[PDB]
Amino acid sequence: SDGYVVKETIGVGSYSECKRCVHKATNMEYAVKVIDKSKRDPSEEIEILLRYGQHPNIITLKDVYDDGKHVYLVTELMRGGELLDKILRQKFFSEREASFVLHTIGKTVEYLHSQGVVHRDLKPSNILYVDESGNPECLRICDFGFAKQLRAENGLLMTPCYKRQGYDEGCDIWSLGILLYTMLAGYTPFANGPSDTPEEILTRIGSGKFTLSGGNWNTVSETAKDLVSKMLHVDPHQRLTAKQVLQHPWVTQKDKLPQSQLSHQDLQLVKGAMAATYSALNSSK
Amino acid sequence: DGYVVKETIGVGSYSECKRCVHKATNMEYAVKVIDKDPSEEIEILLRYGQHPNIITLKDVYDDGKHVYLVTELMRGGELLDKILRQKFFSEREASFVLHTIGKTVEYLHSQGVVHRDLKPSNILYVDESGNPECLRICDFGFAKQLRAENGLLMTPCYTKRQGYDEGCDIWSLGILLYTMLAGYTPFANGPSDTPEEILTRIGSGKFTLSGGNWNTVSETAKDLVSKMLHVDPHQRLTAKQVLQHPWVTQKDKLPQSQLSHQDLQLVKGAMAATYSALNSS
Ligand SMILES: [Cl-]
Ligand code: NA
Ligand code: NA
Ligand code: NA
Repeated sequence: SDGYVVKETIGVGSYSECKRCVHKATNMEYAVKVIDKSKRDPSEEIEILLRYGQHPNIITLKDVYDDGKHVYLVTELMRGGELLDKILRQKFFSEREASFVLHTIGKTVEYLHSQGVVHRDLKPSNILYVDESGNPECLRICDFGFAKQLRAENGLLMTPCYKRQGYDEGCDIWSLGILLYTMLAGYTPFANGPSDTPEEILTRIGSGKFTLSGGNWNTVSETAKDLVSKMLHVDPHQRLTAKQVLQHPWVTQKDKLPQSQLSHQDLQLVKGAMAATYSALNSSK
Repeated sequence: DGYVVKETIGVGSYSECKRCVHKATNMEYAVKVIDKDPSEEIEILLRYGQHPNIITLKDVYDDGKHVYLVTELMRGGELLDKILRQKFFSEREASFVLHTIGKTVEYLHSQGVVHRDLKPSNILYVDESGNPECLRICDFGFAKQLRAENGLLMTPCYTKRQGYDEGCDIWSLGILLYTMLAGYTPFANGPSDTPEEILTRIGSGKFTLSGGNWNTVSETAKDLVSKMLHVDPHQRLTAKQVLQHPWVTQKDKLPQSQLSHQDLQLVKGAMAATYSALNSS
């Protein structure tokens, strides 16, 4: 407030608005998440970011303010925009580059799960690039407002080390699964565009069925299909763990992966179908 | 100063503990005065200090020269004072002590924390009742949190030095167990034992589990002690395995007769000499 000048708005949720701000002292660009305390308690979000925000692929918390009415999360500015914008447009993209994306993200989720943290909102729009390079190491997971830290009755933090978290972890993997599905197919598994109704989408999701043939799937590697189908398994307690995903041949034997560009559908269609899919899911939640 | 400092309770080669009284609420606390890096100690206490059996951190001050750790006052004094004197004590009560402590260690280990200084004088009672739930683990100045190269906290699960370090925590539990059962320490006879006598005994990996009192101690307790004190550190039990031992899980089968013990000052003296020998090495 006294040390940042607020610029344009980047995005905006029902409890918070993210905007671009500039540090006065050093004149460097950052992002501030402005949260209305009198509507939400970001308490767990702030703790998680302070504790695990040092992980290279988790957005970094750089300053926290609480003038009383609002809470201000200052973080690194994601200049590279969202994942999908990148991989569906500017950037050369084959199974090889996709495996790196999954590996970077899946590795960060595996770390989080091991610490007893579930994200619960791993939609593609929450995965951003810190810069315009499109390099895997530049990926950041960016919105921990639904994230939950596993706790004992008396508040004690706990690790899976020491059925709701197995259900919650499965949700993080399912999200990874549809992102994977999209990167490979160039379309989303349960929606055809932004105008799909919750009815169409939830029926498809409920059936536990999705296409792994036709279109790109006709040239996509058999082991990628194997992996996607185990990440998207209908019974949440039968999906792979993050660890098992990282141990899949599609992730570990990258030199065997095809290196030809992947076909994809219009970017606005794909992001639209993706938003409709998570809107449908929030509905039944 | 929101506290008024009273008498001194104890000392340490890097600290001095005294009883103080909170001014605002007029309640009694304990302050540890440290001569300035309690950094890793403070982090651990803030993070895990909510565990019922870990001392609770209530306030932290740093005027520059000294650091002030305000914690709960341990009115029950040290473990051994209690169980060797002013408390009825059989294998049943011993199993409760191990269970309370071993449970708190198992939690710590799972979080990537090793204590490294689990001597009986670091285990206190919050009050004079001698109840198990009143046990507190109290000094984390050697404790170490498992971390990645980039500072990331890590648990043993995600992730040979920690298996070695955990084995040291279990070994300490083992000699405490040994003492509660035998009424004397396994590697020293009194406060006058030399580091050479003690380390030779420890090094041999041998100790008495027969004759004398041992003839009336339960077989399963002997079995457990011998696996906690195993000479090869990577062959001792994990904390988890200790809590899964029949001596800990089938308490209704334990004997309930008072345990023989030696003079209290002799035992605490031999215990101090034992850890003094170990710090030396
Ligand atoms: Cl694509
Ligand atoms: Na980071
Ligand atoms: Na979809
Ligand atoms: Na506590």
